[PDB]
Parts: sequence; C-alpha cells; structure tokens
Amino acid sequence: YTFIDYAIEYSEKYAPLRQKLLSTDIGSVASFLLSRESRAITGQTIYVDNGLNIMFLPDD
Amino acid sequence: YTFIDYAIEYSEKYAPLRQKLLSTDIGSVASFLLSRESRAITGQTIYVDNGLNIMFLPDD
Amino acid sequence: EDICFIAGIGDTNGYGWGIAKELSKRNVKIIFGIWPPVYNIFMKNYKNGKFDNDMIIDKDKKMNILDMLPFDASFDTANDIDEETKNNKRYNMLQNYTIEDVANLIHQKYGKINMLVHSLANAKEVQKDLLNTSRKGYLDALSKSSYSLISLCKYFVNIMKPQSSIISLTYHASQKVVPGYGGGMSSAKAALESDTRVLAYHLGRNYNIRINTISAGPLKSRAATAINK
Amino acid sequence: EDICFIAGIGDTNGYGWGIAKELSKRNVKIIFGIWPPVYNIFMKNYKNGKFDNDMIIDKDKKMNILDMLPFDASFDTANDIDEETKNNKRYNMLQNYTIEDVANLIHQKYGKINMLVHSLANAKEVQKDLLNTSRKGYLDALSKSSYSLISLCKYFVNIMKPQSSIISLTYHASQKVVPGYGGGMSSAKAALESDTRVLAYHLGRNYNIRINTISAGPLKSRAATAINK
Ligand SMILES: NC(=O)c1ccc[n+]([C@@H]2O[C@H](COP(=O)([O-])OP(=O)(O)OC[C@H]3O[C@@H](n4cnc5c(N)ncnc54)[C@H](O)[C@@H]3O)[C@@H](O)[C@H]2O)c1
Ligand SMILES: NC(=O)c1ccc[n+]([C@@H]2O[C@H](COP(=O)([O-])OP(=O)(O)OC[C@H]3O[C@@H](n4cnc5c(N)ncnc54)[C@H](O)[C@@H]3O)[C@@H](O)[C@H]2O)c1
Ligand SMILES: Oc1cc(Cl)ccc1Oc1ccc(Cl)cc1Cl
Ligand SMILES: Oc1cc(Cl)ccc1Oc1ccc(Cl)cc1Cl
Repeated sequence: YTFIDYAIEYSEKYAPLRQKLLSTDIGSVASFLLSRESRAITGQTIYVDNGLNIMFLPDD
Repeated sequence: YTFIDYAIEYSEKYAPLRQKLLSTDIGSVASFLLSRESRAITGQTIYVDNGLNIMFLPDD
Repeated sequence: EDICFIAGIGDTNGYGWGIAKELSKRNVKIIFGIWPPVYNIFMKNYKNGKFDNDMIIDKDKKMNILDMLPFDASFDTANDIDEETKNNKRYNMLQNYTIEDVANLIHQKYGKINMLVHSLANAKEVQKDLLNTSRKGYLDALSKSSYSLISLCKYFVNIMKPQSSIISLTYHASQKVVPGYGGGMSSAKAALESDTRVLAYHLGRNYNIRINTISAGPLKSRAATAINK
Repeated sequence: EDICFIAGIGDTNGYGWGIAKELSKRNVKIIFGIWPPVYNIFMKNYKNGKFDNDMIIDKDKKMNILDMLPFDASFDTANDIDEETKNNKRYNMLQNYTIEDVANLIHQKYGKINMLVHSLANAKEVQKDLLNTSRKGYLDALSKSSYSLISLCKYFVNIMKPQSSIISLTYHASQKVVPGYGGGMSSAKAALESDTRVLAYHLGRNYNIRINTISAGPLKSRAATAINK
C-alpha cells in the first residue's frame, strides 16, 4: 500500500522510540545545527529517525 | 611529549575547523541532546571534534 | 540578524516547512526557494490564506517569511537554461531562477546570509529499481539531488558570513538497501553524504563555514507519495 | 523544572564542567557526583572560592549547583564495597556513595530528575598498550568506564521522568586506532558505544527514555595528562 506508508508503519512499530516523527522534529535539529551552538560539528550525517537506524532484527 | 599535547596540536592543524576545542563546545551540544529539542535522536554517537574524524590523509 | 535561505519548499507537508517553522521560533528571517513548476500555485495558495493556520508559531506568533523566490536547482547560471524550458509554460513569466541568479538576487535585496538549507531532491526514474535505471535517469538524480548541493555552496558562499552554516537532508537508503528507493536516489544520497564530508573540509578551511546533513526518518510528504512501490 | 545529575567531576578542567556550565545557561539544576578520592579536595577549593571565576556564565550568571555528593561508579550497591575501601582514609567519613544509594538519595531529596550525564572513565593500565594489558587491568577499564553506564541506567531509570535524556562521552579510538590510548580504554569505548545502541532500545521501548553518546575531540583535562605516552 505505497512505499511511504510501509516505511512509516514500520518505523512506528520497530524504532526504539515509538512515536510519530513530525517534520518539526527534524526542524529543531536543523535549527540547532544551523546555530552557533554547534560550532564544533561539521561534515557529519546526524540521524533523526527515532533511532530506527540502530536496529538489525525487528521484534516481530 | 605527552599524548594529549600531540592530539590537540594535530587536531588544530588538520581538522576542517581550525579553532581550539573548548569544553563548553561539547557542553552546548550536550545541552541540546539532553533537552526535548532532540526528541527524535537516540542510540547515536555524535562527533563534536571540529570534524577531525572525517579526515583520512593529512595535508602536509 | 539571521537570514536563512531554504531551497526546496513546495507546500507545508514537507521537511522544508518543518525547518522554516522551527527557525522562525528563534526569529530568523526566512527566504523560500520554490521550484518554478509549482511557484504560481504556491503563491496562489499563500495569497488565499491556505497556509494561515500552518504559519502560527507555538509561542503565539506569525511565521515571518522575508521573501519567496522561484528557484531551480538544475540550472547553475543563465546560460545553462535550455530553449525547451526557456519557453516552457511555467518558466516564461519568471526570471532569475538559476542558482547564481537567486544568489545575486538575495544579495542585492537583503545583503549577506548565514544559514543555508538544501531540502530538495528529484529523479526521473525513481519508480524503477537501480538495475533498470537508464544512464540519463541516473545522472538526472545525481544532478538534481547531489550536485545541486555543491553548486549551491559554490555560489552562495560568496554572500555568506564567516561561521555561517549549511545543512541538507539525506536518507539511510544510501548505507543500507531499501527496495523501492530506486532511480538512482540511493546513489545520489550516498554521494550527498560523501560530498558533505569533502565540502566540510574545503568550506571549513577556506571560509570557516560548517556543513552537515540530516538523515531523516519517513514523513508522508508530496514527494514521498510519488514513490510508487 | 530540569534536574541534571553529572557523574564525573573532579575539577573545572574537564568536560563535566563545560557541560554543567552550558546546562546552567538554560537554568537546569545541577547535581555533582564526585569521586571520593578527590571529594574533599574539591569541596576545599570550592569553599575557599577557587572556582568562583569558573562559575561565571557570560550573561553575568552564576552557575547554580544544587548539591554535591560523593559518588563511586565501581560500586552498584552498598554491599558491593569491600572492607578495604570501606575503611580507607578517603572513604571512612563518607556514606551513600554507591550507584544505588545516590539514586535513592537524589530521589529522596529532590524527587525525580530528567537528565543524566555519564562523564567518567578509568583504567589502571592506561599506560600499557593493549597487547601488554593484563586481564585484571582490562576488566578494570571496562568495569569503571563501560559497565558503570549500564548500572547508572538500571538504578536511575526509576527516578527519571518519561522523555528524560541520558548522555555519556566517548572517543574515536574505539573506531580507528590511536597508539597511546591503552589499558583497554579503546575496548571500553567500543563497548560503551555499542551498549549505547542496545540501551537506547530497552530504555526507549520501556521507559520512553533517550540515550546518546558524544565522541569528543582532544581536551587537556586532568585525566588526559595521565596518559603518559
Ligand atoms: N519525506 C521523507 O520521508 C524523507 C526522508 C529522508 C530524507 N528526505 C529528504 O528531505 C528532502 C525534502 O523532501 P520532502 O520529503 O520534505 O519532500 P518535499 O516534496 O516537500 O520537498 C522536495 C522539494 O524539492 C523541489 N524540487 C524538485 N526538483 C527541484 C529543482 N530542480 N529545483 C528546486 N526544487 C526542486 C520540489 O518542489 C519539492 O518541494 C529531500 O532531500 C528528501 O530526500 C525526506
Ligand atoms: N579530555 C578529552 O580530551 C576527552 C576526549 C574524548 C572523550 N573524553 C571522555 O570525557 C569523559 C570525562 O573525561 P575528562 O577528559 O573531562 O576528564 P576528567 O578527568 O575531568 O573527568 C573524569 C572524571 O571521572 C572520575 N572518576 C574516575 N573513576 C571514577 C569512579 N570509579 N567513579 C566516579 N568517578 C570516577 C574522576 O574523578 C574524574 O573527575 C571520559 O569519559 C572521557 O573518556 C575525554
Ligand atoms: O529521500 C526520501 C526518503 C523517503 Cl523515505 C521518502 C521521500 C524522500 O524524498 C524523495 C524521493 C524521491 C524523489 Cl524523486 C524526490 C524526493 Cl524529495
Ligand atoms: O577518553 C579520553 C580521550 C582523550 Cl583523547 C583524552 C582523555 C580521555 O579520558 C581518559 C583516558 C584515560 C583514563 Cl584512565 C580516564 C579518562 Cl577520563
């Protein structure tokens, strides 16, 4: 039932944090990386995915 | 001449960002990860090292 | 005075909007870069109040948009515009939408900025799997979704202040295989992440500017809906 | 009201202090966990106003310290402490310094907290390269530098509010080799980073708590000097 609906359902079930990922969750992180609060961070790939990326084998 | 002096000197000459790394540079990033502004980040290893880690071969 | 240019807004359902929403919470002036094809429809919706509710900031304020400009990431300079699009229905009544042009346009009207957001991507053959993607489709994905970041930095660094920051969005498909994410998008994202490192070096050493990329999770955005798989 | 417990502060030259300093900017109450061997010396300098200049927070703010408790990361419960350290010159006059006791102590005096910082590490054989580190030395480094995080989490998760966050500090020597970082510290950091992922799963699914680790660059802290290489 469409690629995005599968990914979203999968994320909400297996990610360490079972909560809905809002566009503003990425926004606040973007906000931090764009400010001088993060002057020592560069050339990095920061994951903002409720931690899904750390999983290998899902529970189910 | 002591491990730390070498590490600091090497970082200040080869890192993408040539500036002294302050304890408060890590502090502010630490402050951001502990607040709700990063509700979607978990299980990650965030690099706060002026980008040294991304380098493979030093210039000179 | 912080000014942020966000390239890649077509509505209020994408990440571009989420980023603009959070930035204005901190009082940063926002300039939108809208893909020509949907620029008019966007202005129409904005003008008729369709986005009024989406512009309300938590702290009980109005999101403040400094300007909204047509912008196409597939054209670096004025002479890169082909005659077919040059006379396209949606481009005719528009001008100065190349990367260098909006850079000059913004600089001419608002001075130097200190925040840049690359929030766009595209791929002619995203519906086909990597193996069946043509050379043209593959290069189109990398041109629009990857090189566009490099060109943005190259032209905008001139109108940016030291210590300014640049971000882009990527997806885990670059590191691990997710079937359905085809047309060379996985390839483009893998290049985006690598280039981010290399650019961090050049921008860091030469201008003291930072650049990072955010690997986001799934969000039912317009583009996301277009991935039939 | 935000309450953060920082474990691993022996002076104002480390990362624990920089973290405390930045946290106070946001008005979060700070509770210090001090290793017994240096507890008295820290209190002495503090009371005699040796850190007065270091507690100044730009905006003419004074870093507000809620409490300062003796804390030893190698002891989980009160009956884990051996007779020797129990009667040692530096410990005799102190009490409730095990991980479990400080958790009950903090919860008893301030209730639930919502921020936990693990800023400690130790290894008896840090001066020897990995190959020449003994089993005892190796296990010592992992017990003090890695397990201490799992234990902090086990006992503190009971005095933490949902959505609270936890962080620890690591170093790149876990992923790429740097000679000099011996005694199994590279090993300890590798474990810590891996455990951060596993704990993120358990803590996330059960308590809705987050945990991340910061890989910091070189800082001339007291402990950094101990790495005779
Ligand atoms: N939605 C997700 O689940 C998801 C996940 C991870 C990463 N991302 C990334 O987020 C970024 C934004 O995507 P979104 O998902 O919010 O979708 P979105 O559809 O709202 O935004 C993408 C925008 O790019 C613009 N675009 C296409 N070709 C262009 C061109 N030549 N010049 C300028 N603009 C052009 C479109 O008008 C569109 O608004 C993309 O880089 C995407 O890869 C998204
Ligand atoms: N300084 C750096 O260059 C550097 C770089 C990357 C990561 N780190 C990490 O930062 C963290 C803090 O180190 P720092 O470098 O700021 O040094 P630091 O010496 O100021 O802090 C370490 C503290 O741990 C305490 N300690 C040792 N054993 C303990 C125990 N059993 N119980 C409780 N406390 C104990 C010490 O009193 C000391 O204050 C460590 O985890 C370290 O690995 C430091
Ligand atoms: O990168 C993405 C990742 C996910 Cl899970 C969902 C949508 C994404 O965004 C795109 C995918 C394909 C094309 Cl052609 C354009 C865009 Cl913006
Ligand atoms: O992890 C570190 C990395 C660097 Cl570059 C410098 C200091 C570090 O901190 C330590 C090293 C060894 C021991 Cl025994 C205890 C601590 Cl706190």
